[PDB]
Amino acid sequence: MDTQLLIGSRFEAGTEAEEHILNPRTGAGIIDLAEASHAQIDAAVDAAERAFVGWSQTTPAERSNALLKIADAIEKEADEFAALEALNCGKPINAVKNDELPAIIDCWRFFAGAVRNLHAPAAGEYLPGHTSMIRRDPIGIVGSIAPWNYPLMMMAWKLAPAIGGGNTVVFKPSEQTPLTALKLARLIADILPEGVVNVITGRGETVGNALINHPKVGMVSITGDIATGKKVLAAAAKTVKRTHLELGGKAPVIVYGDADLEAVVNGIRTFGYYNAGQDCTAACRIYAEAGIYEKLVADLTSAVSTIRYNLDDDTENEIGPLISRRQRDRVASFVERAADQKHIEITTGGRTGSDEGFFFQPTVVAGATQEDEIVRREVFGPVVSVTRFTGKDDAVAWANDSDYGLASSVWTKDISKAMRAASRLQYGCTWINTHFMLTNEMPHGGIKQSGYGKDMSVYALEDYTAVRHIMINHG
Amino acid sequence: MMDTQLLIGSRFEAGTEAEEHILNPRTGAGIIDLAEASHAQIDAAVDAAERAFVGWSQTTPAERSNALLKIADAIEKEADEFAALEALNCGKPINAVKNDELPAIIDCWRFFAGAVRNLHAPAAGEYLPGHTSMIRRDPIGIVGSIAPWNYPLMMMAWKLAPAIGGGNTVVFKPSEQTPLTALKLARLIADILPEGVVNVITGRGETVGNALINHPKVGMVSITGDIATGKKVLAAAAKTVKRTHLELGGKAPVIVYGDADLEAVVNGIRTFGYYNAGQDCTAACRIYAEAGIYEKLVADLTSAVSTIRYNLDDDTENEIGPLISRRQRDRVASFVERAADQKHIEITTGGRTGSDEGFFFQPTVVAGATQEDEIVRREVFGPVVSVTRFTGKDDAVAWANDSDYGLASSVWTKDISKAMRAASRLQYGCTWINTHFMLTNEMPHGGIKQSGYGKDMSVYALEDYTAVRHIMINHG
Amino acid sequence: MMDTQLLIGSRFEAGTEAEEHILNPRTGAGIIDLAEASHAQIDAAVDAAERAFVGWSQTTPAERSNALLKIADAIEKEADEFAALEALNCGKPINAVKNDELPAIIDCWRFFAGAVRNLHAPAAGEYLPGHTSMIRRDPIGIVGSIAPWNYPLMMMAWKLAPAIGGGNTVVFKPSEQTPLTALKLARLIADILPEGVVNVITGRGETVGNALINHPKVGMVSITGDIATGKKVLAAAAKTVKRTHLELGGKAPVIVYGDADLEAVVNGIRTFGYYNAGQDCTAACRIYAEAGIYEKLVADLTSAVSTIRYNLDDDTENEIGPLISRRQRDRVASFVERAADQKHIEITTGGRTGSDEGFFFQPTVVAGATQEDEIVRREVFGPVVSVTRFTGKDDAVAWANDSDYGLASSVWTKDISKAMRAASRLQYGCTWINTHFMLTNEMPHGGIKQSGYGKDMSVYALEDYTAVRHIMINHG
Amino acid sequence: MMDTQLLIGSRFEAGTEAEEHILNPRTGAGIIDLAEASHAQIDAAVDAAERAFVGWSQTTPAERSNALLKIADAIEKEADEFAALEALNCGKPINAVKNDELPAIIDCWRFFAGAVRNLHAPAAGEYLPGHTSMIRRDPIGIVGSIAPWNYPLMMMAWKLAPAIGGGNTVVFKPSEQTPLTALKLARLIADILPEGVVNVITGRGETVGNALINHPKVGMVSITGDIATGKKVLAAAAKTVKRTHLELGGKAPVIVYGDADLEAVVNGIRTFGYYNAGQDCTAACRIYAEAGIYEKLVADLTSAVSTIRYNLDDDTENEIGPLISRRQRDRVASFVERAADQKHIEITTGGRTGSDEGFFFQPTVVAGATQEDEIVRREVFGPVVSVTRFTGKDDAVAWANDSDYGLASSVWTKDISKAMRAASRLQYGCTWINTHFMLTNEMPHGGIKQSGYGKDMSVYALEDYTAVRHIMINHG
Repeated sequence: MDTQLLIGSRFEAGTEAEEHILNPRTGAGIIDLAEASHAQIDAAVDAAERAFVGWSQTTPAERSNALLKIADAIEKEADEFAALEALNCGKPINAVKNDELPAIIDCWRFFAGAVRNLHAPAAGEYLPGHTSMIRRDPIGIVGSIAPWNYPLMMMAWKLAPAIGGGNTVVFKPSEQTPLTALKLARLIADILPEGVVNVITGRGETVGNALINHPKVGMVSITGDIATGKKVLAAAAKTVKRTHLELGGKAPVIVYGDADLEAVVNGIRTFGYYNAGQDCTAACRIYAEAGIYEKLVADLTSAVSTIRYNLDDDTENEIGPLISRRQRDRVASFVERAADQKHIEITTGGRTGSDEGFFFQPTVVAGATQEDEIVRREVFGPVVSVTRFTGKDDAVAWANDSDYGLASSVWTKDISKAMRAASRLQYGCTWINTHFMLTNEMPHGGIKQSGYGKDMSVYALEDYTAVRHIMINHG
Repeated sequence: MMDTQLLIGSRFEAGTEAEEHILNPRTGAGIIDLAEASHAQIDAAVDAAERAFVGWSQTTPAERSNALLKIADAIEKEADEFAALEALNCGKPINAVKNDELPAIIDCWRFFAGAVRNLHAPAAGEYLPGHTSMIRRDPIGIVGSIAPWNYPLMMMAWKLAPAIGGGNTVVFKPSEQTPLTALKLARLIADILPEGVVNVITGRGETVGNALINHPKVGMVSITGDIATGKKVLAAAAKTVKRTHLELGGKAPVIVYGDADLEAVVNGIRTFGYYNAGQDCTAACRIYAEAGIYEKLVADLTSAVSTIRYNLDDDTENEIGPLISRRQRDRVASFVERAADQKHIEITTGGRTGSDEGFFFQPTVVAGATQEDEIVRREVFGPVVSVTRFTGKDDAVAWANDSDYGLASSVWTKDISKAMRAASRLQYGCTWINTHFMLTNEMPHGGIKQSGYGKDMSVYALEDYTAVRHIMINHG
Repeated sequence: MMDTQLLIGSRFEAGTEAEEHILNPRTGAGIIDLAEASHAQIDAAVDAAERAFVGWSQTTPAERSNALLKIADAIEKEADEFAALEALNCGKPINAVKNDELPAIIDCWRFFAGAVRNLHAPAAGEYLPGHTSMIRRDPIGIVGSIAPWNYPLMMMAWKLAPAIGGGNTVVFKPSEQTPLTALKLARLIADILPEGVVNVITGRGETVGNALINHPKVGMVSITGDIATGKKVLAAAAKTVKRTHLELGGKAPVIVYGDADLEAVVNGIRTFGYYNAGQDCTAACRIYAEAGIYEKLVADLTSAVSTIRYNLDDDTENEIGPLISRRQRDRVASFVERAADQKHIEITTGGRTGSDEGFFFQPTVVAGATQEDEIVRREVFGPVVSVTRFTGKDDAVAWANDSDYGLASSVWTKDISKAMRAASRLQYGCTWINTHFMLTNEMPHGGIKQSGYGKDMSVYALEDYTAVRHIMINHG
Repeated sequence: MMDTQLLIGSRFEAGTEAEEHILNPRTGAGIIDLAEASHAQIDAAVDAAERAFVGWSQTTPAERSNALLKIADAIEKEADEFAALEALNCGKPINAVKNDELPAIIDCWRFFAGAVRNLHAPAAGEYLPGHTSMIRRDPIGIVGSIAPWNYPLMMMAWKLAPAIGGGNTVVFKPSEQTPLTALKLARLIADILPEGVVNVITGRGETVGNALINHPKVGMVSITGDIATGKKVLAAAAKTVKRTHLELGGKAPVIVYGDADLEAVVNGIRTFGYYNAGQDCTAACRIYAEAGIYEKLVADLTSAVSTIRYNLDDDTENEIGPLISRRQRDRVASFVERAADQKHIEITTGGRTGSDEGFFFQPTVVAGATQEDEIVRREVFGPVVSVTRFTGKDDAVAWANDSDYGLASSVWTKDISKAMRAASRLQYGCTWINTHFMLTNEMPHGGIKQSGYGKDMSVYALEDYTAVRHIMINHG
C-alpha cells in the first residue's frame, strides 16, 4: 500500500497526527496515515516553486505528452485504482470499473488535447505600426484541495488543467480518501519533473488551512462545501490569490405533465442516488407538475425501495455507503427534521440502513415546499425531495429562487417548454430528458453560491492560465 | 445648472445623506456639494437592478448591441461638454481629454457593441452518443461596480459596457471626488436603456461603497482602485461567495537595454511616466537601466522631465494636470522625501509641490534607487519615475518579476532577440516593446498577483461578465 | 432623377457599352435603359481597386469598422428611398422591403462592423522552444463580386461588408436586371471610403461578368447565382487558381412529421414557399409529409395558398411580387406544365401565369410528386411548392439528404427527440425547427454539396475573405 | 517480404493493372513492381467509403480522437522500420527520417486527436427572440486524397488525420513512385478503424488520380502537388462543384537585410535550401540580399554549399539524398542550364548532375539572378538556390510579393522594426524571422495566390474538413 507523501524529489511519511482511514462499508480501519507537518507543507511549496522555473517554460507539446503518459499509466493500473477506490469509499466495484476510471483516463487525455488548442483574438495591427498578439501563460503555484466523493476523478480535475497550463501544484486529498492520490503520486513521480506535482495529506483545519494561507501560493482551487469556500475566499483576501471554487448544488429537476414519466422515474432512481447522493449534481430537488405529481411520487417510491446496497456480492450493489459516521448523521438529521414537518411524508427509507458501516436508506421526501430546509439545503445523501407546482406556477422561477446554481434538468416531450426552460435556468448545466451525464469536453461549474470556475473542457484550462497582451511598436 | 441627481430605477433623485465637497483640483475651490446616497437609496437602486434583470437578461445580442451603439452616439454628440466637465473635475489638460480620452471612450462603447454579437464557445454537437450539447454565455446577475478617480468617465465605460452588454444590470458608484461626468452620463443613459439596467449612486467607500459590495442581492463586484480596497472587496465577497473583478494598480517596470534607442526611451517616459500626473495604473515609473546606458539615460530624462508644462492659464499649453486631492499630494511628497533621505539616492529634478492653490506636484526623477527601496517596491501614483541600474551578471527580467505587481511593463531594445525573450518571460498582464502605455479597445488590460485579475476592454472583459452554460439534450 | 453612373475609383461614369432594358416586373414597362461598363472600364475599376489596396489593406480593424458603421448610418438615413427603389425594380411589396429587408440590410453592415474587430485564432506563444508564433488574418487581394437579382441591396451588403471589412478592395457587379439600388448606394459609399476601395459596374454575366471573373489582378471571385454560373466561375477560376466564394441555389427540404402543428406548418409554407415570389435560395419548396397527415396538409395548404394576394393596386395589400423577367416566368411555367404532365401528380391550385401585365405567376401547389420527379430534383425559383409522402417504412431524413443541394432545411414536429435527431443528420447548411426562412446576421448562411460553399453573414463570411498567416520569430 | 496489397474496405486486394517500377533513387535500381488499381477497385474503394460514412460520420469526437491516438501508437511501435522503408523508397538520409520525420508524423496524429475534441464556433443562444441557434461542425462526405513523393508518410498523416478526424471517410492515393510507406501503414490502420473509413489505392496521376478526382460520389478532393495538377483538379471539380483542398508549391523568398547575422543566414540556407534535395515546398530557394552584404553572402554561401555531403556509403554521413526520379533530376538540370545561358547570371557552385548512378543533382548556387529570370519566377524543386541583389531604393518586400506563389517566407535582420514591417506586409502563408523552415503541428501551413488555399496542420486543416451548420429552434 502506498503511504507516502510526494515532496519534490522524494517520498516521505507524515510527521504529524495520524488520521484514521476507515472502510465505510463496515466501519473497520484500513490504515492510519500521519498528516504532513508545517515543515512538510513548506518544502512541498518550495519544490513547486523551484520546479515552476523549468515547467512554466515548456511548450504545449511537451506538457501534452506528459498528460498522455499519465493517462497511459492510470489505464495500465485501472483495475487496481478501481479496487482501491472501491475500498476507500465503498463504491460498488463495477460502477467504479465502468463509470469512473474511463472518465478519469479520458479526462487526462482530453486535457492533453486542450493544452495544444487554446484560442485568443488574432494577432495584428490594432493600432497603426503596432503588432499585438495574445498569449496564455502559467499563473504560478496552485494549492488544490479535493473532496472525498470522487477522490481520483477530482484529482484529475484539479491536476490536469493546472499542470497543463504550465503551473506547478501542491495537492491535498480529503482527510478520509487520500489513498488513490498516494498511489497516483507514485506513477506521476516517474513521469513529471520533480516538484511539478506534490501531494500532501491531512485535515483541512490544519493542513488545508496552512496551504491556502501560504504566501507563495498564487491560486487556490477547491471543491467542497460552502463553509469551506468562504474560508478559502477569506484566506485569499490576505494576499489577493486567484480562486477556483466549486461548492456544491441542489439540482432542480423540473418534471412537466407531458414528460416520459417512466424515464423520469428511472432517471431519479439512478441519478438521485448514485454515490449515495454524494455527488454535487445529484438529482435531488424535484418539481413535479400537478397532474403527474401523485403518479410520480408513488412510481418513484416504488422504484427507490428496490435500490440494492450493502450485499455480500459487490457486483449486485447499486449504491455504496456515506463516507463517515458524521456524514450519515448529518443526513439522518436532515431527514428527521423534514419528517417532523406536518406537510411532509417520508414514503420510503428515512432511517439508517446499516448495522455496521455508514449506509443510509434511499429516501423520498414528498410534499416539500419552497420554504422547507430539505428544499433550500444541500443534503449530500441518498435523499430526494418532491415539490408540486400548478399551471399557475412558474416552475423555472421556483427553480431559480435558490442559493445554488450548479446543475439542473427538465423533462418534457415538448420543444417549447424544454427550450424556454433551458434558456432561463440559472444553472451551470441544464439537461433535457436526462440528468447527470458528463463529458470531458463540456464545462462543469456553477454560479451564485455554487461558486465560479469550470472543471473539464477548455474553460478549465483557461482558468489556470493568464491572458497576456504583447504589443510591438514598429519603430 | 448641472447634472446633480442620482439614477435610481426610473427615479432621478438627489442624495439625502452627508455632502461631499467636490473640488476643482487646479484651484482647490469648491465646484459643488453633493449629498451622497442614503442606505435606502442604495437599496432602491439594487432593487431597480433586480426588477430590470428579468427583462434585460432575456434580450438578444442585437438589442443590447444597439443600445450600446446609442450610448456611444449620445456621448459623441456631447463630447465637447463631457471633456470640459472632466477637465474641471480632474484638472486634466482640456485637449488631452478631447483627443485622447473621449475618442477612446466612444470607441469603447462601440467596441463592446460588436463584442456582444461575437462570443465564441466550443462547437455544438454530439459529444456523448444521442445527446446534443451546446454552450451558451448567459448573464450573471446584478453587478455592483466601483470606479476610481483617475479616469472617471473611461472607467465607467469599462465598468458598464461589458456588464450591460452581458445582459447584466448594474449599480455603479463613481469615486467620491469625481462623480460629475457619471451623473451627466446617467441622464443620457436613462433615455436609452430600460430603467433599472443602469443605476448610479454617489458616496464614500467606507459608507456607500461598503453597503453596495455587501448587499446580498449583488452577485458580482467589480472595482478598480488600490490594493487595500481590493483586499476589502475580497473580504466582503467571502461572506456570500460574490464573484469579483479586481484591478488593483501596478508598478510598471520599464527594462532599458544598452542597445535601446535612447531618445525614444526618453520621449516615451516623458509622456507615459507623467501623463495624468502619474495617476495611471500603467505609468512608466519603475525604470531598470543597463550599466552601459544608465548615466546618460538619467541626465537626458532629467532634462526632458524638467520641461513638462502645467498649470498654465492657456490650458491648451498644459501637458499634465494636478493630483486629485491634498491628501494625494501629501502622500506623493512623502514617498519623495523618504527616498531623498537615502544616501544612495538623488532627486535630479522636481520633487517639490508645483502650486500653492490646487494639488500639483513637480514631475520628479529619482535616480540611484535600489531593488530594496520603497520608491521601487511600492506604488506612488504621482508624477514620479525612479531609475535602477542593472549590470551584466544581473537578470533585469527576474528583477522586474520580483514584484507584488503584475499589470503592465515595457522593454526597450533594438534587438528582436532580447525583446522576444523579455516579452515571453515577463509576469505582467501586458508588455509593450519599444513603446509604453498604448491601449486599444480590442486588447485586454488586467494583471496578475496583487494587481488583481479580470480584464478591462477586449472580448475578455465581456467573458468576465457572462456565465458559461452547458445544455445537453437527450434524443435516444 | 436616378443614380445612373458607375463608380470607378474617384470617378462616376456612364457605362460605354450596350444598354440593358431595366424593366418594371409587375407592369412589364421600361424603367430605364442603362449602358454596360466597357472592357476598358472593367480594367479601370480593377486598377483602381489595386491602387486602393495598398492603403486599405493596411488600415486597422477600428478604421474599417468605423467605415462600415458610417455606411449602415447612410442606408438608414435613406431607408424609405432604398425601399421604394428596390420595390419598383423588383416588384416586391413596398412594406415587405420596408419592414423585412431594410432593417436586415442595415443590421448586416452594423454586424460586420463588430465582426471586423473580433476575429480569433490559436493563441500566440512558444510552440517550438525559443520560437514565438502568432496567427494573423490578413487581406486576400482584390475581390470581383457579383450579385443575383433576388435581393439586390441585401446581396450587396453580404458581398461588400465582409470583403471590405477584411481589408480587401472590391469590384462589384449587380445583376443586369437590378443595378438601381447598387448605384444609389454607390454614391453614398463614395463619400465614406477612400476612392477605389469599392467599385460598382453594371452589365451581363457573359460579357461584363466574364471579363471580371477572368481578370488576372482579381484574386477572389464571389458569386451568388445558379449551379450553371457556379460551374462557369469555377472553370474560369481553374486557369488562374483563383479563390472562389459560391452560393449556388438550394431546394430546401421541409420534413413534416405526424405530430407537427399543421396550422403552423401551413402558415410557415404559405409565407416561406412564396416570399419574394419563391425567388429565394431558401424557399420552403420540397415538402416531405408523413402519411398520417399527408392528405390534410395538401388540402389545408391548397386553401391557404389560394388566398395569397398579389398584383393589387394597394401595394400594402400585396403579399408577393412578380418574377423578375418574362424569361424567368416562362421557365417557371414550363416546370409547372411538365409536372402537370405526370399521371400521379395533381396541381391543387395555381399552375398558370397570374397576370395580363408583367411577370406574375400563380402561387402553386403540386401534389403527389415523388423522389425521381423533376419538380422534386430541381430548383424552380418560382412561387411553387411540391408535396411528397413518406411512410413509417421510410427514413425521411435519408430522403431529404438524397439531393445535389445542401443549403437550408426545416423539420416540423412537437417531439423534441425526432427534431434533434433530424437536425443532427440533415446534410444542409442550415436547419430550422418549427419555422423556416428566419435569418440572423450573426448566424451563417451557406451550403454543402452543389449549393457551393463559403458563408454569408456571421464572422465566417469575414473569415472567407481573409488569409490565415503564421508568423514565427526565432529568439536564439 | 513487404506490404504490397491495396486496402479496399474490409479486404486487402492486389492491384490488377499496369505495374509501376518502384526505384531506389540512390542507385536507380528496382525495388518492386507494383500493379495499379483497376477502375473497378477504385469504384469499390469509393463504395466502401460510402458505406463506412453512414456510421463514422455519426461517431463522437471522443471515439474518433481515440482512433487517432491508436494510429499514433502503432506508428510509434514501428518507428524504425517506417524510417527504413522511407529512406529506401525516397533516398532520404536515415537519421533525418528517424529524427526529423517520424517524430513529426507521430506528433501529427496526436495533435489532431486533440484538435478533434477542441472545435470552437459562435456561442449558442437566442439571436432572434424565441429562437435558439447553435453552430455545428459536421463531416463533409467522401474525401479523395492525393499525396506527393517528397514526404510520403508525412503527407499521408496530413491528409488522413484531419479528414478522418472531421468524421469523413477517405480514398487515398500515394504518389506513383512512393506508395511503400502508405501500404505498410494501411495494414496497421485496418486493424484500428472500422472497415472502409480509410482506403488506399495506388497508381499514376493520369489514370488512377484522374478517375478518383472525377468520381461522382467524392465530395471533396485534397491534393498537394504542382500548379499544373492543381489546375486540372480544379477543372474536374468545376463540373461537379466538389470542394477542393489545394497545396500547390512555393518559391519562398528569403529576405536578407544588411544588418542580418550572416553566419546564421548562411547556416540556415545551407540546411533549408537543400534539405530533402530541395524537394520541399518551403525550401529557402529564392534569396534577396541587400547590396552591402550581397558579395559576402554569395561567397560564404557558395563555400558552405560545396561541403554538403550526399551519395556516401555511410548513410549516417549523408546530409541530403537524390531526387525521386530521372525525370525530376532532368527537370532541375534544364532549369539550371537555362539559367547558365543568361550572361548576367553566375553559377558559383554545382549546376551539374551529381552521380553516375541514381538521381543526385549537385547543390547549386545561382548568383546574379533577376526578378525577370525563369529561375526566380518558377519553382525548381531541386537542390538549387538563387541569389538576387537589392538596393536601398528597392523595396525587398514588394519584390518578394511580386510572385505567383504564396506559401512561405523568411526575413533576416537583427532590427525589430524591419522584421515586424516585413511580417505584416508579406503575402505568404508563413513568415519566419531569423530562421526558416520550422514547422509545428499546432500551426497552419498553406499558401495564397497560385500556391492554393486551405491549410495543413493546426485546427484549420480540421476546419477545412468539416461543414459549419446553423441549427435554429423556434420556441413558438
